[PDB]
Amino acid sequence: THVREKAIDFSKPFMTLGVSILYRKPNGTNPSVFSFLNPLSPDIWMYVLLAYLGVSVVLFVIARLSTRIIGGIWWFFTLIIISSYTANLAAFLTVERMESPIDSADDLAKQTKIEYGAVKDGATMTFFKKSKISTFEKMWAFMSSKPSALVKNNEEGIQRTLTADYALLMESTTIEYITQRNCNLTQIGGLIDSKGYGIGTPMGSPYRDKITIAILQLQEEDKLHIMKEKWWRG
Amino acid sequence: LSTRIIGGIWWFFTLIIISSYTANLAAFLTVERMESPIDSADDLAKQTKIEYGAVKDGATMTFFKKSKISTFEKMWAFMSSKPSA
Amino acid sequence: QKIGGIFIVLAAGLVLSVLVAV
Repeated sequence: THVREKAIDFSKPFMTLGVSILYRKPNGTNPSVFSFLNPLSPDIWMYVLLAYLGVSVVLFVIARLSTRIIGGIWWFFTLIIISSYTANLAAFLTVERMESPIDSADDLAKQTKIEYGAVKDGATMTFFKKSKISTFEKMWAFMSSKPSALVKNNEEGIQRTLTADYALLMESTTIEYITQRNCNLTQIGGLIDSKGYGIGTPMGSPYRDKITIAILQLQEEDKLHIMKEKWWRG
Repeated sequence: LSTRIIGGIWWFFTLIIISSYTANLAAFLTVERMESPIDSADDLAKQTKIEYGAVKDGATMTFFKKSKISTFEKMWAFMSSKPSA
Repeated sequence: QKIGGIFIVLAAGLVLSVLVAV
């Protein structure tokens, strides 16, 4: 950063790493017929077949117009019943499907009812202070008002993510690390920012320029990507 | 009763099948398109999820440089905080 | 219920009896 550029010298980035979102997979499936009897109460689940038996019992009792009007009234109100519950079941499914997918980070700044918070004292909080996007400076105003979701540690945000609806907000490299090592926690969305990380040298280091040339050779030859595999995928 | 009750139950079962797929196809053809949605450029300033940007060194860049309305100066502080856009 | 009067209507329809003996 330019304050760190003025402070100390900097070679070309050894990695350009952003910040990204982390939340756990909720991991839901849909269980059988038990999830298929859902709009109606078990009383009516008895009442349906206890009404359905009666038509057959009076048709067998007749063996001892008639059937015309009877059968017309039965079909006539069977249609009413199935129209009511196909309306209720289709509108049940459609009010189900309209909720998803409102998980936006633009949707975070408006309200307090989702947790989403930085690793406090990281560069994440620095970036939220430095944020000039209205949504993320409103999230910054959210975090300033009351912390609500602010964690300080990596494991603290992991445990807040496992114990709440907590978007853990931290650097993308530690999220890659953890999601290689923990499949429940996953990176939600993509990067929040793209910013470069450099090697600190004294102010007035020609060592830094050698280090710059060596970084050019290294990332030309991808020797660091071996190190990327061995430290991020383990 | 070998055609009466049995054919009644199988007709009842295909009623289950067609009513279920009717509710499903209603809920699918409803949710497929639910949006007009957007036809206007301030909505770009509202969202933070979708790319939007002026050309650099143009009259659009100059206009957002001159913009003082908070939503289009938010587009300009976007384009100044990110010289991506 | 909401549909409760309709559930009464469904089973009301069974006792509707017309001439058969003659």
